[PDB]
Amino acid sequence: AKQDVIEVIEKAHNNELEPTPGNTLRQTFENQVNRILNDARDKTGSSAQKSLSEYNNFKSMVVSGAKGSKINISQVIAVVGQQNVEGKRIPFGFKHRTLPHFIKDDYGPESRGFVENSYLAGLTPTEFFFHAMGGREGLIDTAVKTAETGY
Amino acid sequence: EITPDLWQEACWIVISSYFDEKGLVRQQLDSFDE
Amino acid sequence: IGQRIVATLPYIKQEVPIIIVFRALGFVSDRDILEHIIYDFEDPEMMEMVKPSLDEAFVIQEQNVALNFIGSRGAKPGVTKEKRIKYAKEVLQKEMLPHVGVSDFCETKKAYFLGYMVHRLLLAALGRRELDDRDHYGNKR
Amino acid sequence: DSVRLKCREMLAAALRTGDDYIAIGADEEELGSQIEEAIYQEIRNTDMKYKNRVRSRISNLKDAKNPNLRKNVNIPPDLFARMTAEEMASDELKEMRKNLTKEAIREHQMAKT
Amino acid sequence: EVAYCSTYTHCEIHPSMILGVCASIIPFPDHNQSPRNTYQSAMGKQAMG
Amino acid sequence: PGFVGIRFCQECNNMLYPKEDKENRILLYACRNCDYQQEADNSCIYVNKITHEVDELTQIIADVSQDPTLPRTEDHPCQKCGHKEAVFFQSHSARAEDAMRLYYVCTAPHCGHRWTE
Amino acid sequence: PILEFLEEWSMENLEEISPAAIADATKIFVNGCWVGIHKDPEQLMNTLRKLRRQMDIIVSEVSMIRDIREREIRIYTDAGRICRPLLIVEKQKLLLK
Amino acid sequence: NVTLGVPRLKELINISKKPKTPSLTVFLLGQSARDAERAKDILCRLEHTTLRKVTANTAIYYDPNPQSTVVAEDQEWVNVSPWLLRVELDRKHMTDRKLTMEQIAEKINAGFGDDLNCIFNDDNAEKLVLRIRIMNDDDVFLRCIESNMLTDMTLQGIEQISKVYMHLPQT
Ligand SMILES: [Zn+2]
Ligand SMILES: [Zn+2]
Repeated sequence: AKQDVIEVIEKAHNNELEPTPGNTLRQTFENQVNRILNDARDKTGSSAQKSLSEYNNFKSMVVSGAKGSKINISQVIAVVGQQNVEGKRIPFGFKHRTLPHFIKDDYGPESRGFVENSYLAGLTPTEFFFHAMGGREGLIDTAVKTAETGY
Repeated sequence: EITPDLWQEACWIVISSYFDEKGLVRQQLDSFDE
Repeated sequence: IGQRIVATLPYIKQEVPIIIVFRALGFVSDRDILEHIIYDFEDPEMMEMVKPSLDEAFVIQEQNVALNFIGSRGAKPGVTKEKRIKYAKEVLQKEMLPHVGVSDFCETKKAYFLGYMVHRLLLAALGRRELDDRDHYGNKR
Repeated sequence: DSVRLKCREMLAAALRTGDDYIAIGADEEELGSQIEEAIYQEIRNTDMKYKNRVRSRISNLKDAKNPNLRKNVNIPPDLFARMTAEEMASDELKEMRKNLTKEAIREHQMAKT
Repeated sequence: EVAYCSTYTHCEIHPSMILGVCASIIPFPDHNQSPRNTYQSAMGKQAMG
Repeated sequence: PGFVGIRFCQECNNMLYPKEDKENRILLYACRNCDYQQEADNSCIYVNKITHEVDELTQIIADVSQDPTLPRTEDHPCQKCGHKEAVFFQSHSARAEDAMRLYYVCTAPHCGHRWTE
Repeated sequence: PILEFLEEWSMENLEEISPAAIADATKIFVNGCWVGIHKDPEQLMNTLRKLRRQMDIIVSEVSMIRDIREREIRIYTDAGRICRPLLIVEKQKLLLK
Repeated sequence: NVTLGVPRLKELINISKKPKTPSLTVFLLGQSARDAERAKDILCRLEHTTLRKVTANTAIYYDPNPQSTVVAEDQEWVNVSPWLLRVELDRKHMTDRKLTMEQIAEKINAGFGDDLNCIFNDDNAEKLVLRIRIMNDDDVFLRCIESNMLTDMTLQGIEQISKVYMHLPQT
């Protein structure tokens, strides 16, 4: 998946990336990268599902429906995935980059928030911060929803 | 001479010196003193 | 017709077109002003954007006339026009932009920084430069 | 009125461009006078409110990238005077460019996902 | 292996110094969902001791 | 199509405004604060690019070559002086219509060559 | 102190500048006050950083920002700026040996 | 572009004149429903198109005599106030909607009446250009139209519609 994203970036930098219907060139590039990384996360999760033994206690709690979903198994075992804020990949908070550790105009997977590790393997510090950025949205939305729906 | 792969132990000596020199509330004490 | 730049100086309830401000700071000639707002005359792109602002103020030339124009919009517009001019001069000297000096002779410092502000407004309008983020912590103390 | 006369004289003057009428060997004054009539008998107002027809026919006869239209006048005037695109579909290079532009715009005016 | 930056100017002393006072007592905060880290940061100020 | 900028009155350095000469049928430039008549030599007064294609390449500056936070490639040798090392980045200009095209600056002093591929 | 060191170096005072001479020259900002021009910013930035690493004129809190694409040097000495320490890396090597 | 969720529930609960996203779903009837090109034709019949959307560049000149123009267009010769305005139209945006300069000139004269006349090129020409003049402050008059005609005049579609998509639905 990372190599495919790199190839998509090469095509975009070469102006070889064809704008898909409706979308623009930059928007179609973002859609391409998101599509590739969604495929990566979903495929890795699916491969994780079939590897679980019958006695696996995550599976017992997911197939029963009591607590959890197959996406939680995917994130715990295989890969966490893409962290979005406001529906887009992590934005360029600094000048043309997401953190001081990355290089200007770097749209690669890990440069824009794609968490490639699992919660068992632990998160690299950059993607730890990106995961915190992604997770803050849930708290903000909860705090505003509570007050907006009661009225 | 450089310090390769010994940096885990060396990475925290500087942190310990930082927190010996400066406490955790130094930004308050310095501000009030100034 | 379009694309007028205004200035909301403090203690002036209304806004004031910028070239009146510059002629209040004592820059009579248009070139002597624009050289503070467009450091490079290689850019017809820059000049044609500020150009309507220079069109608008073509009826204010004398410096004290500019001061009076600023004074008329002041929060305390004394009917005596002399004190209106004095009020505008006080605004521009000390109440406007203190960090660039607040002495009576700082007019050139204030003019250069105001030209920098106008120039960066133009850069942001040309799209040559990205708009500042209000959440960036380099913009917070 | 002379309004018809001058404009069909100009049509004749457009037909003769590039000596193509002489290479083919046809008399173009008759063709111009008939083209103006073919236009008028469809745009049948005395002042030719839509004389866009006549002027566009003149210019398109004078269009140097579609000299084959100037050569053709074997599609007779009665058809030429009515043609959509001002008959420049015969250019077949501008026509292809317009076709590909339409191909693109069919895609670039659609939903996001 | 294939140069990413090759022009570094500074280096993090320890990358874990991005955490605060309550968030740095969590063991393995990089193996947790971030809202759980926030909830522990909130609860670590309620722990008796 | 050109781009007509400002022109200044030599007598007072105020902006000139165009004016048609209704007797000799020629274009002249004039000043509101001075009776200064001078002859135009462009015949165009105002222009406006609505699509607004603009050459970002020109606004690139040779000084960017020394930026430490910029990616570097010897895979694209300098077109001018042949120096291997080049820094590459995107347009960086807001209002860019729709583009991810790259711009390269040579990492050699006094070459200062900026180019696009 | 920073103003003195800058002025005794190869700056042009803003009030002594030719207005047309600002085009090809970087603008220096001390605490936001546009205070001078410098023809060779690559010397001023290195000199200021060298001074900071020695703690002689520029105290350790001051921060000199070099904007490359837009020629501007901004130096901040005022209070309230939040900073953190980092190791320095001049080559692909630490200065911490 | 759907504004669903609690905001939509609020908008519906309190009838309001400006929901965050006013939209229509327009179903087509004949060949327009069956063919993408024919549907695009209706889309262009609907989507608001101004002179600005077709304009490539606007330039204002002073042209002493039409018979000896200062710009290299000879349509002025065949066509038969030296203060001149010239608009050139983008072929991509023109043929996005089958617009012809006949329609452009018609709408221009319908809006500005008799005092302003237009000399259009032909839709096949290398560059689509309109030569426009006042018929007897002419400079600022032509500039005023340079603003208003571009920003305000309607060539196609109906007002109040920002953009129109084309869709093969899945639901
Ligand atoms: Zn003058
Ligand atoms: Zn070179």
